[PDB]
Amino acid sequence: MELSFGARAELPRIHPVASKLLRLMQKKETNLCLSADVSLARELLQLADALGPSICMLKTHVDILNDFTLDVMKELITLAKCHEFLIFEDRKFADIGNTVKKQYEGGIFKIASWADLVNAHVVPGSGVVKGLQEVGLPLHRGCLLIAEMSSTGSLATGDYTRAAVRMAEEHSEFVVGFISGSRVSMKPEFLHLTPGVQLEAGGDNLGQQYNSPQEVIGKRGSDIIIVGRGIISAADRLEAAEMYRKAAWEAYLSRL
Amino acid sequence: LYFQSMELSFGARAELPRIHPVASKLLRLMQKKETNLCLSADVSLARELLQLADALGPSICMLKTHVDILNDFTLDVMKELITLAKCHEFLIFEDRKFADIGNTVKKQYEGGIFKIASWADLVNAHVVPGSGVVKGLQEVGLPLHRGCLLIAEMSSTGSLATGDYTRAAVRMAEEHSEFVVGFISGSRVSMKPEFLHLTPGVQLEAGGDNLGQQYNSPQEVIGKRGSDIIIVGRGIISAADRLEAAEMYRKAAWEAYLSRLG
Ligand SMILES: O=c1ccn([C@@H]2O[C@H](COP(=O)(O)O)[C@@H](O)[C@H]2O)c(=O)[nH]1
Ligand SMILES: O=c1ccn([C@@H]2O[C@H](COP(=O)(O)O)[C@@H](O)[C@H]2O)c(=O)[nH]1
Repeated sequence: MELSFGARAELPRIHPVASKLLRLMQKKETNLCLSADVSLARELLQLADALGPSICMLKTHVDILNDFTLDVMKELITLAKCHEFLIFEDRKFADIGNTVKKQYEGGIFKIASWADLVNAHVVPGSGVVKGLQEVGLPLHRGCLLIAEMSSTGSLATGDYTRAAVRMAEEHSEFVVGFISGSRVSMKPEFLHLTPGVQLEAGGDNLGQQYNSPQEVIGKRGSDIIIVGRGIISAADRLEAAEMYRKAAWEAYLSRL
Repeated sequence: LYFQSMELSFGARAELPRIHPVASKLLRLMQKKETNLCLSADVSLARELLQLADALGPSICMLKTHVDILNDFTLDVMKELITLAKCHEFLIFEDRKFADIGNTVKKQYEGGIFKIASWADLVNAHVVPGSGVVKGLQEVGLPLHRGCLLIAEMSSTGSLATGDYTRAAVRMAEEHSEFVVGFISGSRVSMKPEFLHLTPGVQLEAGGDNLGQQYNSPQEVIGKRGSDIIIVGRGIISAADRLEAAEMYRKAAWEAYLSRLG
C-alpha cells in the first residue's frame, strides 16, 4: 500500500535531505512549496516569515531579485531554520558538467552555499549531474531532475522522461527526486514536486497550465505542490497559503 | 547529410530578403574580418573578461559570456564590454540557456541584477518547455531588436537533444523568426540560409573532458557538418599564448568555411 511521508523518511536507501524534508512534512502537515517569485529581497523575507509555518519548502529564483545579496540568503536561512522548511533554488542547470559546477559554486549567487536543493535539466546528458555532484556532495546537498514540465508544448515526455528517471536512479547519492507533473518513478525514496498548480484549472498567457492539488497529488501521485501566483497574487497571502496547504494535504491523506 | 550546390558566402547570406538584422550584422562582420570564431570567455573575474575582449576582439566575430560565473559582475563591466565590442567589432552572446516557462524567463531576461536584455545582442534558450519560452523572451527582446539562438543539439555525452527534439527546435525557430536567428547545434540543422549555426565542443584535435564534453575539429564541424561558427573556450583560454591559440582557431575555422565554397 501507499507509504506515508513519515515511513518514507525511514527507508534504508533514503537520502538525508529527502529524509529531513519528509519528516518536517509529516510533522507540519504541509506538502506545499511556495514559489517566491518576487523582485525585492524584502518581499522574499516577508513571505518566508509569514508563510514559513504553512510550507515544507520555499522555491527561489534569485536571478529575478533586483537587490540580491548573500546577506539576504543568510537571513532566509535563519527563517528556514526557525520555521522548518527547505530552500530550493530553481536554477534549472542545463549545460555541460564543467560549466554547471562553476554556476553552482561561484559567481555572485554562490548557490551551493545556501540552497538545500537545486534542479537540473537532463537534456545535456548525465555530465550535468556529475558536475553539480562534485560541488554538492561535499556540502550535503540534494538535486532534483526535471522529468516533466507543466507548460504547453513541453518536450519532457516519453523517452525524455524515462531518461530523467534513469539518470536520477544512477545518481541517488545526490539526486533526491523530480520536478514532474505526476509520479514518474516507483521508488518511494524519490520525491515528486509539481508546479503548474492552482485551486481551479486554468493557465496563463505564456503557456503555463494549471491543475488542482487533488488532480496532481491525488490522481497523479505527486508529493508536493509548487504554487506561485495562486498565493503571491492573492489579496490575502496567508489565507491562500492555508487553502493550498489544506487542499494538498487532504489529497495526500486520500491516497493513504 | 546532403547539401545543395552553390554554397552561399556569409556576405551573400547577409543580403537575403528575410535575414534578421542581427544575423545580417554578424554575417557582414564575419566576411569583413575573415573570422567565424566565437570566444567562450569562461572566466571568473571582470579584469580577465575585458582583457580577453581587448586582446582577442580582432580575431573573433562574437564573445560568449556566462555572467553568472563572474565573481565581480556589475553593469559597468558590461558597459566596458560593449565599448570593446564596438571598437573591435564583435557581438555579445550571453549563454544563459533560458529553460523555464514564459512568464519566468521574461523576468530572468529583463530583470534581476544582470539585466541581460539591456546589454546582450544574443541570448539562447532550451526548447524543452515548449514555445512559451521563446514567446516570453520575445516580449522583452523584440522591442530591443535582440536576437535569440535555440539549442537544437548539444556537444555533451548522453545529450537528449537529438532526432525529434532537434526537429522541434527548428520548428520553434521558424514560428518565431522575428526573434530567433539560428541555433546552437553540432551540424547544419536547417537548410534555410537565414539561420546561423553555432557549434561548441570544438578543439583543434578531437577529444573531450572528464565531465561529458566532446570535442571535434573546426574542419569537421564547419567543413563537413556545415555549421557556421565555432565556439571555443578552454582551447583558447587554457593556453599559454592566447592570441596565438585564437589565431590558430580562426585560421582553421575560416579555411574550413572557404573549403565549402563556392
Ligand atoms: O515545469 C515547470 C518548472 C518550473 N516551474 C516554475 O514554478 C513556478 C510556477 O509558478 P506559478 O505559475 O504557480 O506562478 C514558476 O517559478 C516556474 O518558473 C513551472 O512552472 N513549471
Ligand atoms: O552544447 C553545448 C552548449 C553550450 N556549451 C558551452 O560552450 C562552452 C564550451 O567551452 P569549452 O568546452 O570549449 O571550454 C562552455 O561555455 C559551455 O558551457 C557547450 O559546451 N556545449
